[PDB]
Amino acid sequence: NNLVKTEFTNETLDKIQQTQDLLKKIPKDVLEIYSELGGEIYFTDIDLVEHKELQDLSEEEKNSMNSRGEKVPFASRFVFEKKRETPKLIINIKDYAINSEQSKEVYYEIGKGISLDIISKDKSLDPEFLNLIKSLSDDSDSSDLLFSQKFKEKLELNNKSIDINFIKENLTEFQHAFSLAFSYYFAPDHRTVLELYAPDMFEYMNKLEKGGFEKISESLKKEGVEKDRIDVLKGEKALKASGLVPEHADAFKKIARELNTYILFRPVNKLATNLIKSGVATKGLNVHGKSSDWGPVAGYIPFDQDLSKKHGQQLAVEKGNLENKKSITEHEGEIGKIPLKLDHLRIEELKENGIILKGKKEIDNGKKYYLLESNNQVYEFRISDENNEVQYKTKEGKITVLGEKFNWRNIEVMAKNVEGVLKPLTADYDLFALAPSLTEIKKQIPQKEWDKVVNTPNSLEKQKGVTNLLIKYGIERKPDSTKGTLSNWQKQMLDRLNEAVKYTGYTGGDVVNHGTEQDNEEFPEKDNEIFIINPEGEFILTKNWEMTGRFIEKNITGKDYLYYFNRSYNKIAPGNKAYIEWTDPITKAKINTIPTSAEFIKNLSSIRRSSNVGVYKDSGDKDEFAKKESVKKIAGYLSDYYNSANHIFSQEKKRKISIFRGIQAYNEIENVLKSKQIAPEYKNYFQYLKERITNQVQLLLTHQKSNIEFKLLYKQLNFTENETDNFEVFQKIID
Amino acid sequence: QLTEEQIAEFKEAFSLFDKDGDGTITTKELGTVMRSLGQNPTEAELQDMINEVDADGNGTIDFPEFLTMMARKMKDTDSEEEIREAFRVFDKDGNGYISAAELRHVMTNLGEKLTDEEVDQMIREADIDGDGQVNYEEFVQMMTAK
Ligand SMILES: [Ca+2]
Ligand SMILES: [Ca+2]
Ligand SMILES: [Ca+2]
Ligand SMILES: [Mg+2]
Repeated sequence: NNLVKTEFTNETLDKIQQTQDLLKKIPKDVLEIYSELGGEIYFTDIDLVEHKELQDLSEEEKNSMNSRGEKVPFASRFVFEKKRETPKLIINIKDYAINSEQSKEVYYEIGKGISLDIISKDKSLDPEFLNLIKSLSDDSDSSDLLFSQKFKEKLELNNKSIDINFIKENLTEFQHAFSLAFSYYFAPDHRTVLELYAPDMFEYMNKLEKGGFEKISESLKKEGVEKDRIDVLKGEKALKASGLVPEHADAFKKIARELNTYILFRPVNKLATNLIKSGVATKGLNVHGKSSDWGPVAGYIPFDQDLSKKHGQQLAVEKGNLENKKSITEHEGEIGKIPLKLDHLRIEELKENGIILKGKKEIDNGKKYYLLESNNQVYEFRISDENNEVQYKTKEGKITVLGEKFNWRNIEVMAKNVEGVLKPLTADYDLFALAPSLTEIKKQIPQKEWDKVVNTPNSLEKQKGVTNLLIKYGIERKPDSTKGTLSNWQKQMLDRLNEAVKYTGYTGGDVVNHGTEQDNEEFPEKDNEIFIINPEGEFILTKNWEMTGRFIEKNITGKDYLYYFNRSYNKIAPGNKAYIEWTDPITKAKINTIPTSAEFIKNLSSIRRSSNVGVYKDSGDKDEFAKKESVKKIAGYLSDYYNSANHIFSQEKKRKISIFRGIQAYNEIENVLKSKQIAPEYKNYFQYLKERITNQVQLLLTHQKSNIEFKLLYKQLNFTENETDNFEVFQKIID
Repeated sequence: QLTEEQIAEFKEAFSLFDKDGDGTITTKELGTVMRSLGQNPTEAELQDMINEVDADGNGTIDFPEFLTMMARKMKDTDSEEEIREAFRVFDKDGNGYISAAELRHVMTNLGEKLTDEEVDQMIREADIDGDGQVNYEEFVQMMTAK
């Protein structure tokens, strides 16, 4: 923000050479404070009265402590402070007089002072003893009770040891003082008057100039950001909504740092957090069964699907069970089902959560059974005492949506093979994305290759050569046997995360099984809150799909980290046919970028398949062929625009030579648009293209010479028969 | 196995440059059809493909002749997407353009010291329309075009 505002460069170098001398006499930091305080200074010409663009009613004369004395005679002022939200200093100058009896400029000082006062040390950080114990110098510390140069009608009260007891009742007054110690410590004339009369205010002001000013100007600066930031609960306040097991999260905290790369996780079910710290394995790609959120089984992947969230969905369960069955049918020996065994803690946990209610006991076939209660009205559950297994049955007076009725059976859950032993399954750590530092990717490339590349003689080839390298070793993502789809580093990262939550004590395998959701091109999901662990090791969690996007733009995108976003964004994800939006820079600049040959023909093809009617039919009509012949003409111009030999020219020419090529195209379009009958679906597209071209050519023009409006420049063209001289015209048209 | 949509295009463009309106295109025509689609086979590489099926006036290729020959250099490539992400990277600020500023920038983290001189240089030789910056389009050209 530029602080000074000189509004009418009316006088020669005098009004100027005066505002300057004025300002330069003020400390470069006092301004900094003013600036950070969102302040602005107005040095307008001759604008005395309630006349400046900012001098009409806002937060003016309400009460009267005004100048070095309270006087309050407005029409006579030449300096003023808009005092509330953002400070607004306004000064004006007429002819040469501020230096003889600077007893005047001293107001441009206090008038200024009334900015820092209630927002300086006096109160900004609170009167910290620094300013309090300085005010104690009323008359009891130093042998200098010489404070009339700042304290008359509000401090002839020497008969008060001024301390916390009363200093507040008169902040507006203990400011008028800070406004003189300032007006005096800097006034172009009287400065020692402050070092003589009061020995403290001086040293105070003086130590303020020694750096006290750079202080507040830095506690306001740092808070400059922390103040206006992106609302994202950090610390464990997030680690809670996260879902991750705090031990693991902390474990991750290392890698993020060592490797220097952000880590983002989608929500990890609460109902599965401890099932993890516990030792329960996590769901991979091998299982597409649904979890559950209620009853004993909650947090597990019940082989029985009517015991998972989709409780009732006669088809989500119908086709639901069909999934576990396959999960086991295909990936046998690795995936299967095992009896549910709610341990101790878990029980006491599903407790307050209200998932279950442990109550009355019972006896069957000789074994003890504490009965596990759940409000579900179709299944009854009981846990075993010898082994604490869990069982259920379709109540004596009810049925199962699929049409099943069974007596006390064991609750099987899904379990993958870990170290040769089926372990129950629960939610895994789904990475939303991984943002490694651009420089860490550099370390990915093999010294020699990247070497053999920079040596290249051709400059533009070097670039290409590099970009690929960066694509080759950092952006490319190949599929994979198990870990889904991910990049090589993405994999290495995957291990360092797992072996990291392994040395913590987890005994159930990995917790991050597949690649990053930014590759979930098939069935992309859109989670609101995303847990992130920056390279510094600070937990964070967003609240919006927007905030996330906004966060990633500020920190990951615009900050030297490699990040790419789900290829299905802004498109229509096939699988779940979902439309999930993500700001795409490229598409931003589309609005004013002339289409390409191929981008053009592409769009034609699309519409053809949409209205089963093409820009031109395969007929005998000779006006049809005209249309064909004519699009082929645009498909040319557009193709001509993007010519690689455009380098053997100069930026000047480039624009021109292209502003024409572009114009050419704009024509044939305007041409066809006025042809025979062309389906309106196309009529519109061509309409769209026009604006692009227009927009583009405008850009090329304002970039170089400003007045020429596209519409006008067009008019002045002769596209009848000869194009030749028309181009020579175009040139002259631009002068 | 080109997607149907990926098929509509090849025909929407193959037939746009089929002047005599039948369904077979001349050599020079095949070169044209392709370029428009954003591809440019060498003056000699353009034959080996058309020369791989001499069942015409030993000179043209039908709709299928073409539709099928778009695998040899097609069925295996999916780079158009990576390159677009490469671009997104350099475009540090999200304006949709790549300023020489940011070129040199990302250029260094990847460990390369570029001379303030040899950058405004690349940016220039990469800017086709002369607005001093490179957009996805020109970027695409610089990258792919060999
Ligand atoms: Ca033909
Ligand atoms: Ca940019
Ligand atoms: Ca450009
Ligand atoms: Mg998963």
